[PDB]
Amino acid sequence: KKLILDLDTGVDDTLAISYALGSPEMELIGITGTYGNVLMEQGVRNALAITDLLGHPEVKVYKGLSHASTKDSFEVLPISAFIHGDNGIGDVEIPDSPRKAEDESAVDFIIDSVKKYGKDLVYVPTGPMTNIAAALKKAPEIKDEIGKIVLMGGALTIHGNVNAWTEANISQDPDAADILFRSGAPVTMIGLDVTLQTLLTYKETKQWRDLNTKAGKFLADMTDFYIKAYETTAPHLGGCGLHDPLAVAVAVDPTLVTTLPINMQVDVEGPTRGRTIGDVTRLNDPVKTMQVAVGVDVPRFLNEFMTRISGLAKIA
Amino acid sequence: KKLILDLDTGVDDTLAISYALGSPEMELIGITGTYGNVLMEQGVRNALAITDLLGHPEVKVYKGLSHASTKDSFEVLPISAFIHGDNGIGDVEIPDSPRKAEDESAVDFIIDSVKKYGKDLVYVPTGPMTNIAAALKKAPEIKDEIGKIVLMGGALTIHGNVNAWTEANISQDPDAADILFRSGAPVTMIGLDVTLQTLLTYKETKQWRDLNTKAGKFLADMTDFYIKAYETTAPHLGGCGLHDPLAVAVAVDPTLVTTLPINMQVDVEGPTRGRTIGDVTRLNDPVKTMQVAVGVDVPRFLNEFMTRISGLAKIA
Ligand SMILES: [Ca+2]
Ligand SMILES: [Ca+2]
Repeated sequence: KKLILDLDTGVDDTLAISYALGSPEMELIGITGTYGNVLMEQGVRNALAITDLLGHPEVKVYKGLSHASTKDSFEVLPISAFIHGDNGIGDVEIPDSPRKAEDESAVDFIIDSVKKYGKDLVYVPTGPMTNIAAALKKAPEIKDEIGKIVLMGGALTIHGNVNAWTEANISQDPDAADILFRSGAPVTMIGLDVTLQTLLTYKETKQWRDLNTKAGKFLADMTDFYIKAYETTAPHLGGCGLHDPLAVAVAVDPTLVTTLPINMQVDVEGPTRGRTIGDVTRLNDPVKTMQVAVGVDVPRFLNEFMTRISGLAKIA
Repeated sequence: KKLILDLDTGVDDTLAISYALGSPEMELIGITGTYGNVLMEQGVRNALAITDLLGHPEVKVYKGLSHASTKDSFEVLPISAFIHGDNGIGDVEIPDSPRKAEDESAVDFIIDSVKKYGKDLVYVPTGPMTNIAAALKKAPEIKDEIGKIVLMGGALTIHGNVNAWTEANISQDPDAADILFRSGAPVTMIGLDVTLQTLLTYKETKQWRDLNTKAGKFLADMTDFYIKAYETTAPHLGGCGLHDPLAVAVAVDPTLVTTLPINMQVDVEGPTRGRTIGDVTRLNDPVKTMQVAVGVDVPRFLNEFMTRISGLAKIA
């Protein structure tokens, strides 16, 4: 079984990389780069540099799209610059990788990877869906050929985090997210309804410091910036959410989550634009195209998370 | 076990009465009257007249509130006048009951009934929540004293029917619905996500005509107006939804539905005003105050529905 991450790297996005590389059930083929937490290019610089630091410079980083499906440009919002920092990695200084982005676009890498690995391929996007929307656009065959998609984004049964009805990764490109959900590809949405139950504090990051490694000190320094940002943006939690890693955890082990079979859409037109919600049209259709996560085994996920990442940090 | 309906009577609302009176597990104590499908008073005229027609003039009809929690007045919207008719009963001519509404308000009847029957009481509102909001307002003890509330209204995982995010009964008084959901009373929401899976066509109403009774001919004539309205307002279904009856069916037999334990709210302030949605604040609280219906045994419900109502129609 073989894994592609699609990342706006990104603090939680590197924790997804760390969980992936700490997990022996998947071979991480490549990291597709996208935008949001940080500018698209910055996403690639970080991906390369971090994959190197953890001891896996075989991870080939491809180059996705800079702006949204229906926008001309993109700037990083100052809110996301406060949370993930300016570099998008806390503000942790880390040497640039001398490796660089692959020649082909990430759009084509996905399409190619689908035709190579078929149902062994698992695509886990924890940034905007912009990339796989363009992939499904150019090559709609993907739907049936791909093994499974397992995204982080949206909020079904709960308030979003950007506004009352939309979540960040969906907010940045709703139209793309709609195309994906409607596509009929075997998607598993892991939204806020499950990720806001996840938590880690300095109790957990102090364990990474105890390993005394280049990687251990990095991940600790990084997520401590992320927690101190959360201390002001959401003091009602105490630490930080484990959003993007959980998507990867469910990709490897779908029993970590309890899903609700449901044909879905994303709202494009109304004043609820960017909301993840069931399509009424396909309610009575018994064949459910995707599944939204509603319950989660938080203590087992937190143990799986620390075991995998602390094991990887010991290796570098 | 003892039942109170809270009805904007109402085409589907009389089907709820019919299911209730056809069900031997509950004694229907009274029908609290409310507004929406038709003017509040008209709700009472119909309730009295219909309870008589089915062979149960012991059902005491009480008088709830005319307008919403936060409004001065109320008019019937022309959309609901098209669906349920002008009289609110198709346009089926039926003799007025010479019995009239009880002296006390329905607000007080509920509060009194809670203190009399305690945990044997089951309150099943398939109109606006306006009435039980005022009851919980005046007497908040109800929460813990009452057996269970089982409403019809809202839409959690799907588009509403008034707009993309709100359902009729919640739309008419959102602020009341919020008060109920937040109250912590043992509510079970049966919203569109489950009721739009229910269906009946002329195949089913022709069976009621075959019984040759006063009641059989009435219910057939009535729901055929309701289906011909649905033929224009929603030709994607073919017949009509069994919205309000299903709430009663789940009150008698909660195994007809698969619920999702979830602390809920109703949106009051935003441009999503009137939306039924989980409260994030109480997501990590393990104690779930109410449960939203997401799955349903449609063929068993449809059989239970016809068995009970055709049995009752044979009696008149
Ligand atoms: Ca992200
Ligand atoms: Ca009704």
